[PDB]
This record gives sequence, structure tokens and C-alpha cells, in this order.
Amino acid sequence: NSHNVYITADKQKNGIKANFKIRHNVEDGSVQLADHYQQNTPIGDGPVLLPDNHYLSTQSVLSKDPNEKRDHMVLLEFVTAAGITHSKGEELFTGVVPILVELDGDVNGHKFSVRGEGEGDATNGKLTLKFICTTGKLPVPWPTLVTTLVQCFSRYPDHMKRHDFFKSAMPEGYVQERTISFKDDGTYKTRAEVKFEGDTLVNRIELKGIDFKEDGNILGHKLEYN
Repeated sequence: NSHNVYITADKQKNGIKANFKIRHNVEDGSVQLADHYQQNTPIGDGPVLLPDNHYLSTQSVLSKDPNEKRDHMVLLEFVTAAGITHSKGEELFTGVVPILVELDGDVNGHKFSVRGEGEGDATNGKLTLKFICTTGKLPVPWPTLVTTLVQCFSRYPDHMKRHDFFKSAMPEGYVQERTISFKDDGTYKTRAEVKFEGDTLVNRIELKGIDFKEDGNILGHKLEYN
């Protein structure tokens, strides 16, 4: 539904760390916890903004396109930064920016690819994207991939602009790495590069999933979609 992404500076890496729990609803009415550990490091050599502690309030709305027979996810996201008392990359995000997402995954040896396209509006902190599993049936539930599938589109308030690492790393971009531990189940290890290619903000991801249970909530597709 809505979750808070907590961010802190990682000076030794000239980047940031983040941590947060996603609570996925299970079809039986329980919750599947997903503990996220995140690291971001700049790709280029330019100076970046290292933030004070803060968080991203993130709301995700998942839907289906009834005209689409392929395995897919329609996604609307709203992100606004908060939690702080009262760059050139900033200028790249003043308007509506096209987005391209490419993911190649391997979960317990099940290979799959996802392609997403849409647009981001950082002024309002809004993203709209459609994702397609281009290899067939997605071997994991769409909700478990949302966090992996561009926090440069967060709306940072005026009083927090000096804490926006994500835009400050652009256009050269940043590396985003996560360990996602699903409670009583497997782990995603992800590495993404987020950067401008021409006028498009591109998120290129590799995902490895280990230790998942064949009868668990993830490989068993027991998670509610929305």
C-alpha cells in the first residue's frame, strides 16, 4: 500500500543507504514481510548531495489493463520526501520525463525478463508505468518486483532540496543495489543502473533470487495483487 523508505548518507561510498519493510498481503489474510537493504552509489565523478536522515513516503497502486493478454502490471506511484526540519541534475526533472525499465531475473533458476515504459513527474512526485513479462508467465508475484522496478522522481520539498542524492547524480546516474529478505522464504539480490540515455531515464536491473520455497507465498503465487 504505502511505505516509508528511510534514507541515510553513506560517506565512505559517496552515496546513500536505505532500509524499509514492505508488507505484502497474502491471500489467506496474513502478511508476507520483505525486509529491504539498499545502497546507492554515483556512477560519475561529479559532486553529489549527501543527505541528512530522511524518508520517502511511497504509495503504489497496481492495476491491470483488460486489453493486455500478456502477463503485465500497470503501476501508479506517488513519492514525496519528508522528515527534515525547517544541483544540475535537478534541472533534468522539471518536466515530464519518459522512463524505460529493463529487468533480467533468475529466481531459483527460473529466468525471466520484464520491460516497462512510462513517464515520471518529479515536480508532483508521480510515476505512471506499464510493465510486461516479455518471456511469458512471471515466475514470482508482480508485487514483489515493484520496489526493484527510480527514486530520482521523488518530490523533494524546497526545504529538502539539498538532500536529494538521486537527482544530484544525474545525468551520469547511480548504481542501486538491494538485498530483499522475504521472511521465512527466499532473498532477492538486485543491482541496477539508473541514468539518462538521451532524454529517457533508464533503469536497467539484474535480479538474482535464492532460497525460495516451492510452496511458499512467492513461488506459490499466494500474494494479493492489489
